[PDB]
Amino acid sequence: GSSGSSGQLLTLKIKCSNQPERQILEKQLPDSMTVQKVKGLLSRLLKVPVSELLLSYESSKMPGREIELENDLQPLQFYSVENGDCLLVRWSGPSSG
Repeated sequence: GSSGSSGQLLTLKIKCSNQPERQILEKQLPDSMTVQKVKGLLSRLLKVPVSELLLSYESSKMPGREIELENDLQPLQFYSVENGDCLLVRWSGPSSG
């Protein structure tokens, strides 16, 4: 790709919230990337629609607490997400409301 200076790539770990058994992987993405893109990238992987793809990162400073990213147009840096953090991919099937 480009790999320019603008925006740096963070190193986090992806782990399905509903599928704990599923081994953990590591993906490097530019803090600039919009939560939306991250969801669309995995959408084709887990065959899940970016809509049902609820991304939630765990802030080290505040353990035992996850932040459900509702805004997609917002980058990763917007949620104070820095290398080392943990990525949680959660999705629901049967709608309710």
